Amino acid sequence: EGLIDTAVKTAETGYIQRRLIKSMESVMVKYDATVRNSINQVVQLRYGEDGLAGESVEFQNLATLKPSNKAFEKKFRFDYTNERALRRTLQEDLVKDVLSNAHIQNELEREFERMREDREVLRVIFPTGDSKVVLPCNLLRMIWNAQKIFHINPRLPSDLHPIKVVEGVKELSKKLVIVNGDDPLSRQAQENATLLFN
Amino acid sequence: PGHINCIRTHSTHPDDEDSGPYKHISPGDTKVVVENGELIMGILCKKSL
Amino acid sequence: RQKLLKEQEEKRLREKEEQKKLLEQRAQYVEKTKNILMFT
Amino acid sequence: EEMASDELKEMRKNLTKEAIREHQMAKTGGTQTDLFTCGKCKKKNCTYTQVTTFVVCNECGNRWKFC
Amino acid sequence: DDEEETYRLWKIRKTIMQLCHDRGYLVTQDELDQTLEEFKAQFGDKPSEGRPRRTDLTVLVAHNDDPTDQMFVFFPEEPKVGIKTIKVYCQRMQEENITRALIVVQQGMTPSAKQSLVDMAPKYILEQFLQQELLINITEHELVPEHVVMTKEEVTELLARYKLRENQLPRIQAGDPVARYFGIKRGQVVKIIRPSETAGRYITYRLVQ
Amino acid sequence: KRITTPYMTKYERARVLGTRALQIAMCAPVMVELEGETDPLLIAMKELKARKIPIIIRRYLPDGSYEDWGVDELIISD
Amino acid sequence: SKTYQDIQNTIKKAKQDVIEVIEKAHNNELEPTPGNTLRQTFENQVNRILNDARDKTGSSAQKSLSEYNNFKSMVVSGAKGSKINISQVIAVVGQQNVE
Amino acid sequence: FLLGQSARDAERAKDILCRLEHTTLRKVTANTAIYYDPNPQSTVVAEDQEWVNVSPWLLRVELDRKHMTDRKLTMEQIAEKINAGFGDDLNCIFNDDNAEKLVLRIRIMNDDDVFLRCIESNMLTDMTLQGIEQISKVYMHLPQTDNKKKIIITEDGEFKALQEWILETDGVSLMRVLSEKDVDPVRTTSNDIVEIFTVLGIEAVRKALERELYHVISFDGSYVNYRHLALLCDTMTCRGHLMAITRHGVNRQDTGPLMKCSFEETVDVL
Repeated sequence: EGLIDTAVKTAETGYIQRRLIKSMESVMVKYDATVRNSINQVVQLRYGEDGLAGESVEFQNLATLKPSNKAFEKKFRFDYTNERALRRTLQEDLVKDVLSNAHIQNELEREFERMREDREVLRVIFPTGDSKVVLPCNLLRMIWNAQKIFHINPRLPSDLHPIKVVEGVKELSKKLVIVNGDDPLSRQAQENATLLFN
Repeated sequence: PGHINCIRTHSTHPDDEDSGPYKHISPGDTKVVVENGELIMGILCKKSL
Repeated sequence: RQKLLKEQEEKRLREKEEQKKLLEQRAQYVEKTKNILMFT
Repeated sequence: EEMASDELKEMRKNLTKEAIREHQMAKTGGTQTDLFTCGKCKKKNCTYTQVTTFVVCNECGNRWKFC
Repeated sequence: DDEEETYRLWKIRKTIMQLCHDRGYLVTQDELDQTLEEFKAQFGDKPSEGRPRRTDLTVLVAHNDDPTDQMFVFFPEEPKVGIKTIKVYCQRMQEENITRALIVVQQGMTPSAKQSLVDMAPKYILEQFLQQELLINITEHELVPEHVVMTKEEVTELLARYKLRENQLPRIQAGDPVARYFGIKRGQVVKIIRPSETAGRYITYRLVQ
Repeated sequence: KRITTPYMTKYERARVLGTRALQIAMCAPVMVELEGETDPLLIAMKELKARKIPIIIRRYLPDGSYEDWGVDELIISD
Repeated sequence: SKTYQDIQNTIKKAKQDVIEVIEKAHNNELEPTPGNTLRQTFENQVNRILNDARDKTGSSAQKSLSEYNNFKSMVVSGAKGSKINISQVIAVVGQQNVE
Repeated sequence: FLLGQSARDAERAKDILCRLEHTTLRKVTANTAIYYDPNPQSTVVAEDQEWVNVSPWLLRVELDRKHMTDRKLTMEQIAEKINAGFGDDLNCIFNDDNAEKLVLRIRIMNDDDVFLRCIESNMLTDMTLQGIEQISKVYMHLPQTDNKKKIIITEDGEFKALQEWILETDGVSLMRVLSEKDVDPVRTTSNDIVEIFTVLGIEAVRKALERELYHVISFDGSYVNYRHLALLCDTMTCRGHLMAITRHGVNRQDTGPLMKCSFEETVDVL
């Protein structure tokens, strides 16, 4: 029985593959960053709806997906009231700044609000709470490499003002572009395409 | 080569080990941990190579 | 706190806009029911 | 059915219950255990099947395999 | 049946109201999601040779921005609608400046009727829907993504942005249930928004042809 | 007003290296000091690294337009 | 030489259980499982019993091996083989299904 | 997927399954005997049901009780249907639901011998007492994996998958199924491609095709990047209609004769 099954599979799979290859032999990604066929008919405005090669993509997990409202609040809010916690994590020359300054507090509140909005989007986009998702850059591995290179020693108070993180994240979100162009439609498409990774 | 960093689990890794104590020191020498491209723990198998 | 209050009153304005849309829809339904009646 | 006698009503109820039970589908077999944590629901209840050990979530229903 | 017929009529009406609201015609938030109790209490709940009889529950709704544009929703009683019924409907419509309409036929209209329907097309747009096709609102289905009928200006803007000829965009035949639901016609682009698992959101376009 | 990506695709890099190697093998002047090697492909690779290949790629768009990039203009992937 | 005793005991138990199932089916006690006819449910029960027996035998054989064993080393390294292979080689082959 | 309270308790789901399953006279009938009983009150057979109620021949179509109970039917509706389907040309004298035997009596009032044979044959073969066509039988299986369990975000935040009754059919109607009450009109897919193209729309067909392909490619535990599946789906759903990958679907596209002849129908396309 096993041998017969093997023989028939060897006879059928070849034909299946031939038809598949002959039905999409001309589709390609033109320099306009779009997928078209020999008749120049657009099949996808971006390859794979994202415009990224399948080689440099890794499995990862979405930390802000499927948490519990309370845990999400106490894991991404950066409470700026517990000065003891701030002294433990940040340095003295930063605790006073993050306390006295109100602009920093407003900025952090806005960050948390955007985080909640992204959480809502993720919940309405990935039903069934599937944290496992595929993305280009493995941020956890990058962070680990940074730690091991610069010898972070995660026990001492670090010198990294939260505003630096916020501004850097915004600048990087600006740098990573897929749909070039300042047109309103262009920007809408850029945001949509590079939504999940953001 | 280089300074790689990665974590993997060996084939014969008892599931009820991370939860209990000895998480970071495994009697069965599992939980492959590589830092700065230097093997530290675990036994390499297909899951890691 | 004042910003919260002005947000609340803006929501009140939106509620009043809902009220006006409802009243306009009723004021056109009063005329439209006549056409519905004469149709049969 | 309302006007049917007591014995007839009892027989009809038994027949309906038997038919309802028979219409169902047999549940998938497996060794239920709480040693595996499902990543799709966070629950511990689940069932395993060895043949590669496939894991099926008990409440959440997460499906995975371990080699 | 009586109760089942009343339920079917109510579901049909709810679907029609949802459809008009989707298209853009202004409708009550009340009638948009009215339950069945008020429907019974309104008409009489005796469709079997009683008050809630077809052709009496028709509704006329005007467009949101264009109050001069309306569209009827008829309910002919003939299971096999002929040509005379549609003829009289069109004749009575001609009194008003209305142009669009919607026919709800019990069973499939005779082929001879479709010819007349298309014949009067440029002067009076009217389409047909089987009650079996109206008992459910597809646009809510999980598979069906969110459609958005685009305006000519933005269609031209899109074509000029991508330097792409509209003939090169994807196609979607008018017979598509979604197409007939939105009332789109030939030479008109529909935006599609799908949840992308690898990009969060992905927006595409389809030209009707 | 060029909208093509500012990186050199692997296809373009491969073709440029090959064509420059053929030109060198046909006794064409080099654009970099030779350290004592003879393989035309190696010389082409060195020139690519030094950004001195006298070639400009013409990327055609689906519409019909095109853009002329200079090898010494866009960033080299490898 | 003890794993053999375990395997023989398990196989005898499985044989006895299938014989009892056959007796019940013959005397009309095995009620039809939902969604299946009497023959279908009988076959399903027999197959489940046999598969359970095979799995138990294989688990015993695996737990009876020694670290120096070579089958186990190759299987755990995953180079070539699997646990079912060792189970078939030592404990018992199993059911020979067709179609 | 059941929508109403039936999603929880099987009792109120069995009726839904019965009404979605096609049931016929052959399924509920046990014996069918024709008799040439001259006088209706004569009643060659011993049955005290005709005298109370009051052509020289009749059909005594006795029905089974176990099947009739399982599908939960009544002789009132059966008689109404049998009379209406063949018009006001017969007179079905049903029996009360108290007697042990579920006898009936079909008589014709206004070749005639074979007329009864023909009518009984054509009704027994197909009558549609309760249900729709196509759907032969319906299963009722609880979900064991997340792929079919209901998911609802709890006020606390966790997903907390719920276990609800779900039906598994063996035919394809979809259109008539979604219209039935207590049937979630939002998650009841069809597992068929061409049917969805006539019910939901081209985009829905694309999505369903993607899901089916992913299911059949990941069943064996293998993994295929989603980009390729998406590209294949788009290529199959670019021209609006479902272009088959066969020679009958790719050669119809206006690609080019030199490209069609390579795949197939070399001399024909040229």
